[PDB]
Amino acid sequence: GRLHSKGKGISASAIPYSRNPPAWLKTTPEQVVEQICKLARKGATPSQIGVILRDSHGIAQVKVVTGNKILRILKSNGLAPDIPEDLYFLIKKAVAVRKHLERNRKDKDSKFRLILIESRIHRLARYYKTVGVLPPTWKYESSTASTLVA
Amino acid sequence: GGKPRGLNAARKLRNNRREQRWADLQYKKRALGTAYKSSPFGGSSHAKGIVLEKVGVEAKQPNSAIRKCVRVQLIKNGKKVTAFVPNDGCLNFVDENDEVLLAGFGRKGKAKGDIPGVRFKVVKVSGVGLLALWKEKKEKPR
Amino acid sequence: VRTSVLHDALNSINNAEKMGKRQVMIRPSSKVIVKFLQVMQRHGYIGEFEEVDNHRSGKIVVQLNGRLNKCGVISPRYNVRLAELEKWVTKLLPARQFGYVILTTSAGIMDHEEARRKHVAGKIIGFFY
RNA sequence: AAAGUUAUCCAAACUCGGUCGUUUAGAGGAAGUAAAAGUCGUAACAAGGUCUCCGUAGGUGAACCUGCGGAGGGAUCAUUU
RNA sequence: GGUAAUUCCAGCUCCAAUAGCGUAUAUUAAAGUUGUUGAGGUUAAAAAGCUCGUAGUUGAACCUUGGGCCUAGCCCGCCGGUACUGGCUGGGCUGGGCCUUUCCUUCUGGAGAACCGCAUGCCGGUGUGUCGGGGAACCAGGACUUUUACUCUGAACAAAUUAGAUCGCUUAAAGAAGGCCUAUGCUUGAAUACAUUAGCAUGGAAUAAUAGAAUAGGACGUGUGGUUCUAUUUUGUUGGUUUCUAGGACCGCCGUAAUGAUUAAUAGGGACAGUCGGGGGCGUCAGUAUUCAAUUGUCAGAGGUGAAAUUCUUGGAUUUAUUGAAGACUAACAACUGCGAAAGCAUUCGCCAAGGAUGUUUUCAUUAAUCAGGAACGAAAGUUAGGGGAUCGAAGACGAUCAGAUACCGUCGUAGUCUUAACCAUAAACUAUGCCGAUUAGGGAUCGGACGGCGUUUAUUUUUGACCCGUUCGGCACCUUACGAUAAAUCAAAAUGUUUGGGCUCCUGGGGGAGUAUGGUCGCAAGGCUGAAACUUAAAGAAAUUG
RNA sequence: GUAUUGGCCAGCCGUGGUGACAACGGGUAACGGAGGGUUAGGGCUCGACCCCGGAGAAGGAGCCUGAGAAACGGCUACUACA
RNA sequence: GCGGGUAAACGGCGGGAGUAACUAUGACUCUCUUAAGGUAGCCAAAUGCCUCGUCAUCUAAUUAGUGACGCGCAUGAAUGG
RNA sequence: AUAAGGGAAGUCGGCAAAAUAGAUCCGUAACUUCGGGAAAAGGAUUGGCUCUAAGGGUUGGGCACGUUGCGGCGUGCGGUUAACAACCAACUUAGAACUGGUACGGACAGGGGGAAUCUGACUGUCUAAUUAAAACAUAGCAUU
Ligand SMILES: [Mg+2]
Ligand SMILES: [Mg+2]
Ligand SMILES: [Mg+2]
Ligand SMILES: [Mg+2]
Ligand SMILES: [Mg+2]
Ligand SMILES: [Mg+2]
Ligand SMILES: [Mg+2]
Ligand SMILES: [Mg+2]
Ligand SMILES: [Mg+2]
Ligand SMILES: [Mg+2]
Ligand SMILES: [Mg+2]
Ligand SMILES: [Mg+2]
Ligand SMILES: [Mg+2]
Ligand SMILES: [Mg+2]
Ligand SMILES: [Mg+2]
Ligand SMILES: [Mg+2]
Ligand SMILES: [Mg+2]
Ligand SMILES: [Mg+2]
Ligand SMILES: [Mg+2]
Ligand SMILES: [Mg+2]
Ligand SMILES: [Mg+2]
Ligand SMILES: [Mg+2]
Ligand SMILES: [Mg+2]
Ligand SMILES: [Mg+2]
Ligand SMILES: [Mg+2]
Ligand SMILES: [Mg+2]
Ligand SMILES: [Mg+2]
Ligand SMILES: [Mg+2]
Ligand SMILES: [Mg+2]
Ligand SMILES: [Mg+2]
Ligand SMILES: [Mg+2]
Ligand SMILES: [Mg+2]
Ligand SMILES: [Mg+2]
Ligand SMILES: [Mg+2]
Ligand SMILES: [Mg+2]
Ligand SMILES: [Mg+2]
Ligand SMILES: [Mg+2]
Ligand SMILES: [Mg+2]
Ligand SMILES: [Mg+2]
Ligand SMILES: [Mg+2]
Ligand SMILES: [Mg+2]
Ligand SMILES: [Mg+2]
Ligand SMILES: [Mg+2]
Ligand SMILES: [Mg+2]
Ligand SMILES: [Mg+2]
Ligand SMILES: [Mg+2]
Ligand SMILES: [Mg+2]
Ligand SMILES: [Mg+2]
Ligand SMILES: [Mg+2]
Ligand SMILES: [Mg+2]
Ligand SMILES: [Mg+2]
Ligand SMILES: [Mg+2]
Ligand SMILES: [Mg+2]
Ligand SMILES: [Mg+2]
Ligand SMILES: [Mg+2]
Ligand SMILES: [Mg+2]
Ligand SMILES: [Mg+2]
Ligand SMILES: [Mg+2]
Ligand SMILES: [Mg+2]
Ligand SMILES: [Mg+2]
Ligand SMILES: [Mg+2]
Ligand SMILES: [Mg+2]
Repeated sequence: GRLHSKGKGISASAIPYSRNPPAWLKTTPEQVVEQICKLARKGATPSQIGVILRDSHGIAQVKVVTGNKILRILKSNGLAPDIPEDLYFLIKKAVAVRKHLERNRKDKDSKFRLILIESRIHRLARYYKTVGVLPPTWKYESSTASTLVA
Repeated sequence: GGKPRGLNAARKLRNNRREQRWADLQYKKRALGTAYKSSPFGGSSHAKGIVLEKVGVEAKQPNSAIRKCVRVQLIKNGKKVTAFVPNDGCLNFVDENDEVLLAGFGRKGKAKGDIPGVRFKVVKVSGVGLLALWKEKKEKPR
Repeated sequence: VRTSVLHDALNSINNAEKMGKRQVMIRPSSKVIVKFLQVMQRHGYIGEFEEVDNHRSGKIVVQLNGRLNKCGVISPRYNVRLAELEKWVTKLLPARQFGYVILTTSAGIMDHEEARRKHVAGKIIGFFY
């Protein structure tokens, strides 16, 4: 099912069979890219830049519209985040739980949750280290990790 | 069911078979060599001894008789054991200090029949042979 | 997780045939699977099969006509020389007259009888009779 | 050029101490198994006459009894505005 | 075997092997009772209380297929013939050449073919040669070519042994001998295959891994500049110097090119939206009841049991009403219903962090599955220090019953029962049923989310909320059925297993002795984890049937 | 120094080497192999012993001659027997 | 004076007869008796008269020493074990 | 103060005396409140003379101009001497050769040790002038 659970859900999204833009889109790939770079400089991460553009105006699939991947556009334009967003959010969540835990000494359940969260951080960090996005000497030290998020 | 089945898992299978193979009792007694240590015979088939006294042992509950066994002190290592004397009327022939020769019942260290706590039988007395003496094929030397 | 799509395909075929169906559906489709089906077809054990092409992996729908007893797969891919190949046919085939054992060799995957004719050996992947 | 002789080396052997392994004696204490026509009770098998069993703690000649929390392998697959 | 012994001691007769037969110990088959092929784990022996995680084992799909001609070899049928020949426009099968966008690296040297004409000579071909246009194939030498596993064929490797060919030692176990007319002679054999792990070569290129262009640090050019090193023979000989030429290393400018990134898994992680629950922590609010205390009225019994007594009572018991304090607990609603990894979780409200499922044309792109040792949590009871101490109540003290009653019944009653800070780590911790993945039959209920629809109800009312009908995803469960399984009870898994192989971990081998002795390790202790042997026994045990 | 290489040895200078893919240690009623016994296949068990290799001559050490010996039907010394 | 409570207050915590298929012992039973009849432990101990108690060990020889046995003249639980 | 051979046979009792003793390097048990026991037990070396090696301090670093009488400066601007040169200064540790009537902490100074029982937990205190102990006190515990 899942890495740390017993659920067996299958909720997901289905990609349409067609790989071509609809005839009513009438938007060039050259014009579309600047909205992505403007929003990235405004602060939005690649996760919800796609959903805001999708809901607000036009583009449903950036890959189908422009022929290139969304993260690849930011990286080629020098706007890629220093750390991946999924690890960034995992670190933020672990920090917030540790902060609650130190106030609530005998919350054994949150202690159990923290063990799972950190084990998931180590497993994901092993993949990033072995693929080369992060330097091989990077280590997750709990004491000062709170500065990385903010 | 539940064994490892991969193509590079020959070590796990060999280790498990070696470890679990000790649960067998025949092999456990073979590996530890209790016959060399605990068995009255030093892992041999026969043994020589000296008769000490004649003792009668009662049979078990359903039966009722006296089996007329005998006490023997082993020459090889000096411990004392009890052995059985078969057929009928043989007790007269075997005197005290008669240098008997022993064997097993074939139950491999366990009691035979209704006879309690006896694992050996007399084959020869004074080096003549009991059955041959019984059928008067020979005469016991003095 | 899914460790043998070939095992899934043959198990689904065996279940449907034993229960008497006429059509089968296979969710994952692969080149080794299709090459196996062609071997079955060349001996008449199955009928038409169709591979619908979604962009993920494609599917298979096979047409059955009875005439098939069982088709299984050996999961650990042993290494067999040419000289001991008759041990396997003695082991897991009801008789020598009929039945086939599927091998994989450097000349493609093939049955054990013409593979013997080609005087080649390799790895074992399954069987059917 | 023999006996003899000075200083190193290779070193058998003995004495004392330490440590490891095997076998074996021992007042007394406390168990197991078997053989009994022994003495005292009757715990379990029926709702065995206080339903049985598990973990824990205490008590009594003995099986055993009692408190707390579990299980049905139970003596109930079941009671309506 | 306890007085007519088919089983002891004897006589007859009969049975088995036979110059041999019995006994003891060891070892293999029997033993699918050690189980890779091939063994059990609901109740017969046996799934760790539960989760995380390292060694270890295992890991989704995807990159040159097909077609069109030619030809060699090998079988089968047929048509006849004579071992046996053509065939057949035969059918197969193996193999080798080209065109399809693909075909096959390169230079030097060797000898030399095929196709060409030159004149010289015979019966439209040839020697011809001291002819060159020309090198099919072959040989020798140099450079370049992702790397392993795997398989085919070779090489190298002991005599004896094993399998095995030949020869009538009079046959045979053996032996390597022998044979032929008549010979003052001739002739032959003394083979062959396997070993099998490691090492050395050759062909094949499926299956299973590995490397490559993303900050271009990428590929190519007889394009074009540089700066460094090396130096063959030619100018007599030697030494020094220079140019050209040849080679190597390294760095620019320009040009050439389709200039370089596989899907997005009913695998996984993350983000977002509206929700859901007796999931966790801290604080706070409420409820009757029990016991105690104060005030108040009346008068002889009250308690408790199958029946009594111990106990309290005009020093007013028991009972009635009002008020106060303290501690514990949250009835009815409450169910074949919910949440959590399990142990477990139920009065109101505020705060804090966490979670499942659904919805999604968001995001990353194999990040995954199970785990020896290792780690977190872990009912009740128990232990160490404070607070609290209503009710029940181990130990204890009395009253009955009984032959006895240290019990079952009744009145009291200490530790304990609650909480704060630390230990302990065991339960019938049970679904007695490990975890991930695929397929297999009908039904109707029900909890959460989403989608469609005819109506009713209702509000500062519409869209929303409540009820009704149908579909779908994910759960706790249930009824019928057997094509299936089991010894059976029974089971949608305990099925897809003698027609036996999807991945991983743990545990058991007749009953006792025994979860005992001893050693080690953790703990303040109680105890936890690991864990034998001597000896003894032919039965213990499971499911069902008649009594 | 040896017939020669080499932590074989003497001096100076570094701090390394092996291990859960089981090191190190304890048991062996253990000389190793070619091979014997038993069979559907897979295996289990034995191998002091006629062939090949290694070691020993009661237990330890030392050495001459000789191309070749740390030899024992060669010598020297100690222990135990005689 | 009458009626309750209190022992980490001062202190206390028993005799006699029978009884198991040799002998010995007495699990068991009757009986007198009151506030209760010494529980867990320990011992010829600095606490035992009989006593130089009995058995083992140490020595050629031990009224001494140590380890056990327990009807203990007259051991024993904050007069703390 | 010293004594041949024996070594507690003396005595209520090893009373008195003897034996061990510094420093450097090896080695170290049962038990345990894990802090100890421990200098446990038990071994080796130690002079004189001639040498070798190691452990430190101070002062010096390129050009390009302008004042002041070869120099102090004012500046601007480079390189890290593959660490060199001179001078100065006490002691502490390790190693080698030779040497002697085998001696060398040469006087002084300077722990005997082990296996067990009774009793008080420990450090501490008292009968000045016969008793220093098992006596008193102590932290801890409990009650009014
Ligand atoms: Mg997991
Ligand atoms: Mg799924
Ligand atoms: Mg002993
Ligand atoms: Mg004894
Ligand atoms: Mg009962
Ligand atoms: Mg029952
Ligand atoms: Mg008769
Ligand atoms: Mg008769
Ligand atoms: Mg079995
Ligand atoms: Mg049972
Ligand atoms: Mg069982
Ligand atoms: Mg695959
Ligand atoms: Mg022959
Ligand atoms: Mg997906
Ligand atoms: Mg009243
Ligand atoms: Mg209250
Ligand atoms: Mg509910
Ligand atoms: Mg309520
Ligand atoms: Mg584990
Ligand atoms: Mg608890
Ligand atoms: Mg408690
Ligand atoms: Mg206190
Ligand atoms: Mg308390
Ligand atoms: Mg009661
Ligand atoms: Mg009460
Ligand atoms: Mg358990
Ligand atoms: Mg269990
Ligand atoms: Mg479980
Ligand atoms: Mg609707
Ligand atoms: Mg039975
Ligand atoms: Mg039964
Ligand atoms: Mg290492
Ligand atoms: Mg040996
Ligand atoms: Mg041999
Ligand atoms: Mg020799
Ligand atoms: Mg010698
Ligand atoms: Mg000799
Ligand atoms: Mg010789
Ligand atoms: Mg008597
Ligand atoms: Mg007593
Ligand atoms: Mg006494
Ligand atoms: Mg005394
Ligand atoms: Mg004593
Ligand atoms: Mg004495
Ligand atoms: Mg004395
Ligand atoms: Mg007294
Ligand atoms: Mg007293
Ligand atoms: Mg006293
Ligand atoms: Mg003297
Ligand atoms: Mg003297
Ligand atoms: Mg002396
Ligand atoms: Mg005297
Ligand atoms: Mg004396
Ligand atoms: Mg003195
Ligand atoms: Mg010392
Ligand atoms: Mg000491
Ligand atoms: Mg010296
Ligand atoms: Mg000294
Ligand atoms: Mg003191
Ligand atoms: Mg005084
Ligand atoms: Mg004094
Ligand atoms: Mg005192």
